[PDB]
Amino acid sequence: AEIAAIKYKQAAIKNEIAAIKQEIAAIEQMIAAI
Amino acid sequence: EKIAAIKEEQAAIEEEIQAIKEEIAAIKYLIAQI
Amino acid sequence: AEIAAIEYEQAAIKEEIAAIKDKIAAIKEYIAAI
Ligand SMILES: [Cl-]
Repeated sequence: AEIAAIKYKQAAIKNEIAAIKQEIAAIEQMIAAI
Repeated sequence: EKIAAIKEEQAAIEEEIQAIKEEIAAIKYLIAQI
Repeated sequence: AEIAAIEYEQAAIKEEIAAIKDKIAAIKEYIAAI
């Protein structure tokens, strides 16, 4: 009960980071495409 | 205390992520413009 | 051990964010060039 809060937040942050990493990847692809 | 330390770090991390979100958006705007 | 595992994960997250920041700076250089 004392850990669930930071666990929820860590999971959330992990998803945010995964989404940002994919974005950068696509951006780099766009660059390599040009 | 360790849980509190993690929670403090998550606040900072989330702050960085929101700033990164705007940076990514700015990058896409600029790439589209030029 | 559960708290330590979260600390370990947070370290990876911060490390990832640093890499992201580096990518954003590099991409900005590309934009600056064009
Ligand atoms: Cl975290």
